[PDB]
Amino acid sequence: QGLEYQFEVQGQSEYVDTNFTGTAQGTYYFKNVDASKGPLAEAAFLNQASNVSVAYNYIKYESHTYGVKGEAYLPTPYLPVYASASYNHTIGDRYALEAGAMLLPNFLVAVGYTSVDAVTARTKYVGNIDGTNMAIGFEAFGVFAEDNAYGMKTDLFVTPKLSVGASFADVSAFNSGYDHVWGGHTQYFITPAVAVGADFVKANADTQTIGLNAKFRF
Repeated sequence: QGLEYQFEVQGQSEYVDTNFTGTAQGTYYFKNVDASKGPLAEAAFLNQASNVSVAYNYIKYESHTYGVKGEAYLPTPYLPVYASASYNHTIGDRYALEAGAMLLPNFLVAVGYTSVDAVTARTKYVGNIDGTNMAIGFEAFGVFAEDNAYGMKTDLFVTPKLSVGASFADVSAFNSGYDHVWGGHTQYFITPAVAVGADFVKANADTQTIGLNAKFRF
């Protein structure tokens, strides 16, 4: 079925017009993830599922990136606490750590830093809208360095399987020529085990990115 799973694999291809990008990633959850309590896309977050993840990324037109990530949710007598660590190597070595807390149930705030330098902050929320099968998710991100970059994403879970969303980011300070990024995103779980999706992303200072993705749970 896929409503209880411990692994998720995900693939994604993208074309960037101003070229090719591919990403495969694997996730292992330390505990069974129960996806029947809200939108299926956010089941790991909703059950505070610790895990480790590996990924590979390809860019052609030429560049390969391998990465590993872990997240830890740790209940305490006060608030649930959260830490993350990741590392990426590109053929270029970057890492990130974060610590934070669930200030209210399903609301995560996390601060951290990353380097080869920047402090980061982020928040995540996922709530059911009371009296229906809909839900909403928000994520916001700040990266604070010489200058700052910011971003947000919103997802409308119009049913537990279907989501449509949008995102925005200001990146003048990432030192490509690009100033603003916006996107729309769609995802649908055909079964709790299988989801496919689409992404359309524009950037300016020019550029567009069309993308399809898929994911399998077991």
